[PDB]
Amino acid sequence: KSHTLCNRCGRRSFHVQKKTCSSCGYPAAKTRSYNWGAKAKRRHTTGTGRMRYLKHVSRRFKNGFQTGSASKA
Amino acid sequence: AQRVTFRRRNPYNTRSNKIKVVKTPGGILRAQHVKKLATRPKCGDCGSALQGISTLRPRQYATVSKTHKTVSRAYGGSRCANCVKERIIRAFLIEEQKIVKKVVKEQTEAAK
Amino acid sequence: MRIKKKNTRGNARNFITRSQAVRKLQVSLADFRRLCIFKGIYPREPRNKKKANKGSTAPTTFYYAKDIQYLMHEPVLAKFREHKTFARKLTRALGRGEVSSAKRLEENRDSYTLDHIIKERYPSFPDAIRDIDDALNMLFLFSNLPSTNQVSSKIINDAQKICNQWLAYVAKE
Amino acid sequence: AREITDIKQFLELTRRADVKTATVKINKKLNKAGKPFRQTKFKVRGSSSLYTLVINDAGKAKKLIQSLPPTLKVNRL
Amino acid sequence: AMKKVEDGNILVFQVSMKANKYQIKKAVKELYEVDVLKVNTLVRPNGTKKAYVRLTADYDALDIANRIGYI
RNA sequence: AUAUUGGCGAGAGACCGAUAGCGAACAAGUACAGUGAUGGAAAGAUGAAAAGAACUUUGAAAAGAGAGUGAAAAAGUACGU
RNA sequence: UUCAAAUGAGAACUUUGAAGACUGAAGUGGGGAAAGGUUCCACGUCAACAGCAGUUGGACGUGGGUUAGUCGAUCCUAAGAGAUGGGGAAGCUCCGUUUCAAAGGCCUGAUUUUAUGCAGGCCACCAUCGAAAGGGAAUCCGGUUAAGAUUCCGGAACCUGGAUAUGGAUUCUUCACGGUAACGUAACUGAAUGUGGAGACGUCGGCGCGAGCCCUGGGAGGAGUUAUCUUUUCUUCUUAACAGCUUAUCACCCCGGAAUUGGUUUAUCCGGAGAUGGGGUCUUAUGGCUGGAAGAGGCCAGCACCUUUGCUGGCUCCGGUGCGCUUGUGACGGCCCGUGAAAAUCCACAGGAAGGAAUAGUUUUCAUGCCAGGUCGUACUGAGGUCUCCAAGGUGAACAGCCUCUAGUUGAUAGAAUAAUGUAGAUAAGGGAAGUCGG
RNA sequence: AGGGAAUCUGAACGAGAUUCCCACUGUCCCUAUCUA
Ligand SMILES: [Zn+2]
Repeated sequence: KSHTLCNRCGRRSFHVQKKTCSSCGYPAAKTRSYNWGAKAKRRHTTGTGRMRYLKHVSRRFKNGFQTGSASKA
Repeated sequence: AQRVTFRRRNPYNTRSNKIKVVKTPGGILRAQHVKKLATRPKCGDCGSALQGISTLRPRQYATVSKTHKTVSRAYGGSRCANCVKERIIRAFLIEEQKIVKKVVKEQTEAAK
Repeated sequence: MRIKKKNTRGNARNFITRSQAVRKLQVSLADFRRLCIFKGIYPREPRNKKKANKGSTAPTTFYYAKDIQYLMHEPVLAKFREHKTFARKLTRALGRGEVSSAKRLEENRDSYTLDHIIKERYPSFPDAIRDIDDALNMLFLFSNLPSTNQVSSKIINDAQKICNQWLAYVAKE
Repeated sequence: AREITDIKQFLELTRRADVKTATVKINKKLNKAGKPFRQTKFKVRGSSSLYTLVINDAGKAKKLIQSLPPTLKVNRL
Repeated sequence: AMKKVEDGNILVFQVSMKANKYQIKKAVKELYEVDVLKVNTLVRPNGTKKAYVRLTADYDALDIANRIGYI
């Protein structure tokens, strides 16, 4: 077994000897993706995960990026 | 005729992993891990086990009194008494060769 | 635990050398001693002098760690820094040849006050009167002094004024 | 564990006030090759290590148990 | 756990993963008004942390178990 | 003005109708395979409503025979035809 | 494999008892590194799997289970890797590891003389990662569970760090003395700076000594066999960490001066650079006695029992031995121009800065006393197919086999027949390669 | 206390090779039986 669990993507592709992930390219800052690997792009794109913050941006924009609080009509 | 296992996690026959088969008060044989043996402190000038100094683990010298780490002479806890003798003789005669060289130097200057 | 280093614990973090106090404050020795005079801070004697050091038998004076560590955040230190800035910015004006801007720098100058420094030193009034023993001895000496290039006349006149106020009250009540 | 072959030393240890209990151990042993006798063993849990007292005599034992502080809990065997 | 309460005078707690032995000794002494002799901890196979809290001889674990609710 | 196979949100079709239409109508980028990069499936429909078979009997039990529910078990989770 | 019994609806296969075998310490035994990840254990269970079966499980469902100041990681460095400074490269990033880097951490002082703005000196290599087999502070015994043990309990310990308290010392007051000497001691200050030791080190050979195993004599108990012979065969008879005294080869010191050459090893090296001899010193290897500790463990025996019901007495001793095996240690001798990892950590010496007295002088490497020690791993398995530790006996000239003790198995579909053929192994009248290309 | 003797090959050789002489055997004449 050459590979161990990654920290960034947790895919078990962190090559022990090279000290780099073959899937996401840890620890180089840019997440590893190629235009020839279109299927591989689909497996790790935005939307596959939680989108904890990025879900609600459209809601906040629709409202007009508004602050304060509602005033009880 | 009891057969005996290692007690610590190392399964290998290293320098640190020596075994003494000791009979316990439970009437059974069991292994005892042998502490790595202490060596004699040695003459820095000679290369010989200097007398009167305790033979302990390096860290174990911190616990014991100064009278177990030093003999009473000058260069006591570091040299031989033979190698101290030899440097008393040497430092004396070198110091006196300096005098004789000053006597010759002062005489030659007066000649010129 | 791992084996702790010997001479870094008990008396080594309880006390600090003068040099270590000066360096920690990043303040001149004079100004360290000026603050030490104002705050009422003095060297203290440990039970072990060499355990208070890092092992060495050496001629050393030990301050209290939490005392210096408490001096670090203080308005008087900040005002000493402000006096240093003022000093160079005045000699900038004087050294160039402009006099009006230098005279203006005097007008736009505030100074350090020793007001809050007494509240933390003598919190009760009866405690301040326990110090006034040594306080009135300096002040009555400095009244009876010819003014030199060391000590200005304004200093002696203000000291004599306080002396006369003290004498007037004690003769009053 | 440490041997004290010293009588009043044991009695100094018993009155330390940091000592809760004591123990008197009785043994059956023989001298040289001839005759059996009775050995006592006065043991106190000291401040750090256990101190012990072999008394081969029976009369000195008889005196010592009597000489102990009465407030101290004494254990036979 | 109920056996270890009675014999060894040991309370067995499920402690959170972030907390160490000082924090367990402090927590029991605060909440339960009872001094602790020693705390031993182990990480459970499921991912949580077990703690063996032994109380000093002046305190009884059977009495305190009946005092909190579980027996 | 222009581009816009991505995102946010709508509206449509002489389009496909579960071997089609996206790989994925469904615990689908899932199960799994690979040291790894990657590769990557199969799998829709009871009935209007669970009313999903109370109870009896045979058997060690799964189940079987009765009985019942339903408009229909020639709809009984192995369920449309 | 078989016989019997129990469990269950059901038994060649589950379990218990009895018989027969097998592994034979180079185990089918007991542990570990790696690896697997709950396989460990219990109860429930047979839907699917364990190529027959199954009431069984390395299966399924539900619960239980891994406890540490001393065991590892953690710390240190190795071979190497790799930031920083710089320099490339359109760039993703590569070169480079001390380089033409301003790389920083300590001391001195009445406060620094045109008045309260900091002066002078000391040192010169380079972050960091990289070992669960290298270096490393310190824990053992007995007990305990369905499953955890150097981790839990009882007992008894030790190490490290830190405050401080008391006794002792530091001598007529200011850093102790004896011994010819090797050196000895309850202590007996020691800064900058300089140095030394341990850490810390190739491999083999014979020889000495110690511990464990093996063999054995006597004795104190139990089990066996016995028509016969046998003071018979088997089994128990134990002593941990740590602590106080004590025990030594080597080596060194004094006396002594040697050929008529002596001493001496298993192995022929040693001596006027001081032999033999006479006398002493040192290290605590490793042993002995003592404590732990007999109070524990073991072997018995007697007396009570629906019963979570154990109690009460003993004995637990005294020896010997080796071309033995295992292991530890000491002094030698070879084998090399092959001269024999590093660092963390600890100690020591030289040095002579500074400090030290009359209602507690200075100094605690002396004695006693106080407190504390975090995180993570810890279950089990580990068997043409990864690594590793422990290793009983007898007969026999023998590492040939054959038989067994300790411990562990009886798992691999079964049953019924038994002709020819096939593979393999035997034996054979008479003749003795006539067979076949070719014993 | 399996042979032996020559020769070809690199005087003994080396499980070198060949030939012959002596011994031996189911290779065969000619198969037969038993066990796994
Ligand atoms: Zn990754």
